[PDB]
Amino acid sequence: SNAMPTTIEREFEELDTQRRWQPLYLEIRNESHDYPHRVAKFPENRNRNRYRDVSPYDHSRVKLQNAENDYINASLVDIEEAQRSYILTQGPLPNTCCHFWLMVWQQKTKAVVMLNRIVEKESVKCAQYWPTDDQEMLFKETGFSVKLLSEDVKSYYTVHLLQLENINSGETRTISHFHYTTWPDFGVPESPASFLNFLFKVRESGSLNPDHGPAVIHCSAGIGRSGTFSLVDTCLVLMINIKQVLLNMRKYRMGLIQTPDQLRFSYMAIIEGAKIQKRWKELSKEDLSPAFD
Repeated sequence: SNAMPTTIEREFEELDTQRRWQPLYLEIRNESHDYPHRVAKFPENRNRNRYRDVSPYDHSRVKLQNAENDYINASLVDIEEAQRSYILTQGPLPNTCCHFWLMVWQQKTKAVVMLNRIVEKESVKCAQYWPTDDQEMLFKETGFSVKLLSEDVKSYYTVHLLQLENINSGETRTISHFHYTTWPDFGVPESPASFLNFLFKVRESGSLNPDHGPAVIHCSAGIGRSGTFSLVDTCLVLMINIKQVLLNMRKYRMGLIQTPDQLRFSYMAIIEGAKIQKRWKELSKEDLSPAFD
């Protein structure tokens, strides 16, 4: 243990007392690398993109193997230095839920992390791409079905245990679907504890470990909340220059972290995380029935 505050804690104190979060965010925007995204912008892919100005780079886009059109709005975010990769994607469209599950199958993904609500400020942000009851959800276009096996309902998140079936091979895989239900669009989690309680629930499943394909992280556009989650997880693993880590992650997917408050939150979560999981759990008020047996 060091008495000297970390480079990160030093930065946080300056930025807070000098009120420089908006200017730092501006620097990150202007210093962000630009790469081609021609495939995203082929006319035949228009109905595969939720938003006109969030596209994957050609160099890091996830390809749908063996399909007439291999395009999905999804990016492989690779941080070798941390032995972490993630796929960050948009909320699937009604027409791209089939592509989403084909991607999950092909990439050997074990966890989906969903950070958005289906409807936010009266706008549909995501299709209902997993079941809400005991009914089998069929994706005929790609030959997958999804069953809800069980769910763990907490006060601000739900863990859905899903069975994904490749209906052609008959093979199945159980997928952990971690749904954060109280993280507002263009907003931040209620507290560092609430976010860290969630991230460590994901970690404690094994789904982020290298024996599995990359976890699929999404929100609405797959950059704001998804970028916050990935930035915090990547920095905790590396524990560092957070500004440089974010600019490197942005080389793989445009626009990660969408607000100055998301950047400040990322700092606070990393400083809380870098240190207790029982304190996070109680402070998160995750339990709907906290009564002792």
